[PDB]
Amino acid sequence: PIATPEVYAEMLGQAKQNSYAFPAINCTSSETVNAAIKGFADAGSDGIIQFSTGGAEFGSGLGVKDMVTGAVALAEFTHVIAAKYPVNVALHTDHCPKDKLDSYVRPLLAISAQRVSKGGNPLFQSHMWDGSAVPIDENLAIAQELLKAAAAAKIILEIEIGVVGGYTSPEDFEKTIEALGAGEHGKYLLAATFGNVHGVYKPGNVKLRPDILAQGQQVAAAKLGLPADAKPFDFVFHGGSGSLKSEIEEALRYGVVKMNVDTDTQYAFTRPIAGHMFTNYDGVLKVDGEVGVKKVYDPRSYLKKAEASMSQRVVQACNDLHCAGKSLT
Amino acid sequence: PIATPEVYAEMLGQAKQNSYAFPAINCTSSETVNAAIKGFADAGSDGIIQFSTGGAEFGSGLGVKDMVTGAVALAEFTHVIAAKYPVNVALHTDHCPKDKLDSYVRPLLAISAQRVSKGGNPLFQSHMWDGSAVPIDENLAIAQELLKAAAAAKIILEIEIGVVGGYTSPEDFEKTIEALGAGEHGKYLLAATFGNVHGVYKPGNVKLRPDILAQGQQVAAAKLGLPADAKPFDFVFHGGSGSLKSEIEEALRYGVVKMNVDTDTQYAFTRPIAGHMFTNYDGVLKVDGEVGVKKVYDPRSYLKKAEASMSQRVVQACNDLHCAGKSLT
Ligand SMILES: O=C(COP(=O)(O)O)N(O)CCCCOP(=O)(O)O
Ligand SMILES: O=C(COP(=O)(O)O)N(O)CCCCOP(=O)(O)O
Ligand code: NA
Ligand code: NA
Ligand code: NA
Ligand code: NA
Ligand SMILES: [Zn+2]
Ligand SMILES: [Zn+2]
Repeated sequence: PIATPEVYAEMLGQAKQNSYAFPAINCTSSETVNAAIKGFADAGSDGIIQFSTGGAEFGSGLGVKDMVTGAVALAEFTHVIAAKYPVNVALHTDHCPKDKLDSYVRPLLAISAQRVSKGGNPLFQSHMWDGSAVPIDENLAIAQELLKAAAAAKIILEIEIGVVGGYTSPEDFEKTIEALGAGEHGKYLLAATFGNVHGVYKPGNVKLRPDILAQGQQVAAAKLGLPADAKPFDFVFHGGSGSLKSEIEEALRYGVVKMNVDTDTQYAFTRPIAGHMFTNYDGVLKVDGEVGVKKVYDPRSYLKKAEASMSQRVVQACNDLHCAGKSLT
Repeated sequence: PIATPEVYAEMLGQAKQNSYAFPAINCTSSETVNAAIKGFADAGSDGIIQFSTGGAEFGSGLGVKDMVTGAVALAEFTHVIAAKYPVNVALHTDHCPKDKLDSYVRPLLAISAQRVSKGGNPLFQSHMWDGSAVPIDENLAIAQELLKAAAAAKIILEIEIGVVGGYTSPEDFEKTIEALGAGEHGKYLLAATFGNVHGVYKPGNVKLRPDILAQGQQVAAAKLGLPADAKPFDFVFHGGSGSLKSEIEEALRYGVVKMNVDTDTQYAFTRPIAGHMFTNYDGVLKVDGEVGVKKVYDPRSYLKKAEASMSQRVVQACNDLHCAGKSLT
């Protein structure tokens, strides 16, 4: 089923306590949502589906190109499908910068607040506010207003300090903790940047420093007069694709509960489609006067292959993040 | 918007009065539903989107493989999307033989009946019962029970007499009127077999006798005491793809209000994907130790081309059926 806010909070709480994390898989369509959930279910794991602004716009179709519509349509699809699986699936929206808040996060928050006031659950269980392109103080100020709105909709806010490419400071950690607290003001996830980069590159290109995360927890713990080993932040690891298994295990140790994967699942989806087209070249194309072969230009023939391949990569992520076999069900 | 039962009846009513017909486009996913509606909108036309048993199963994902779930999920997606377009889009389910009635049409009828009993609209505006593989008497006995159930849910039932390849008799037309009436017991669409075949083949292979439909109308009019130019039947034309201009135009004069298109839109969807993979072979594949090119293995890059190409084929079908520019809006 779709994770209720209570289940989602327990998912993240148990992951934090036990040092594992959930893959958050970017999805653009019915096929990729199906692939991601089957992946979670196959791994016996709960999981996160997320829609970027570009992904939501894509999902709304070329005739609409409206993020809210695409997000809502894909969410409504997902609510029906997820009901048929025993694992818990949370819906999340991915980076929303300042100039998109009004056209994406804020109206989605409103939709959920309306559902909640009627005694139901929010459509999405978390939304990301990405303010990494403005100064930390502006970012946190916007975060504080968004947190009030999110809390009323029973939604968890994710925020970003520092930049993801295509290294957060100790003082930034303190400001954040001073502004947002440890979650009394409502639960939030923190994407702090330790060298992470969107996309997949020749390995060794991207230099991760998970120790930045360790230091952030210590500084926050000290500010809050908590245990030295306390972990006041729930971290998010952006740019998960192409990461080393040892990088991942270290980040898990420091309180990463969510790791975003997009590029590697994109490659997994597309790879068997390219393969289908090449091996079936003379059935997918009408060649030498022939009319082609319906069985192979039927989109389901190759999209089922893409789906299965993407699921298998999701199962791999569940094992990399140690959430495999951990579904709260 | 999604067509309400009343505007669907009006769409079909005006199509019949004016000798035009709607494309009924088979869709399996968010991308194809988006392509189909964008096509209708581009043509200034209302339209029908349909889910086969296979399409619905695909839509539910490999981890579910359940027809009702698939149909319902795609339908909920489509309800959100269609609301953003001025044109009317009716949702239909295709081809359900006897052994699948209990797992597809009947359960879906109940879902819609529940929505209607609470004062809402049905989730689908029509469902097809395909009894072409049973004797006509058994066909019509099952149809009578379904039609009562369909009408109660404000849903149009489509039935098939005779057979779609992969030519209806005079008395079958009379039996059909005998069993189901002319719409007083609930509206239904009639797929009568005049030589239709599913799929696209070499020209001259499929030989249609559209005059069978003229004879069906004239014969039913006589048995009903109506004027000779009455058209008691609303006909559906199966095997639309790769059909000739002059047969379609002839069929439109005889009361065809719905033409199914599947194979041609599948080819249109796939063709640019194939092209993308070939021209981009060394970006969609990780070749010679390179990591590929994310901008071309991102599924959106080729799926947007697929969707646009499908929408253009849908626009063509609207032009061929003369419903282009006719949207009730
Ligand atoms: O951190 C990640 C994923 O990183 P990865 O792609 O390295 O796995 N994400 O936040 C996903 C990136 C989304 C980018 O937006 P578009 O839809 O316009 O491409
Ligand atoms: O009449 C038509 C279309 O005819 P066409 O394919 O010649 O355009 N249709 O009824 C659509 C074809 C049904 C598809 O069956 P599955 O997906 O369950 O395998
Ligand atoms: Na995110
Ligand atoms: Na967001
Ligand atoms: Na990455
Ligand atoms: Na055909
Ligand atoms: Zn990111
Ligand atoms: Zn058909």
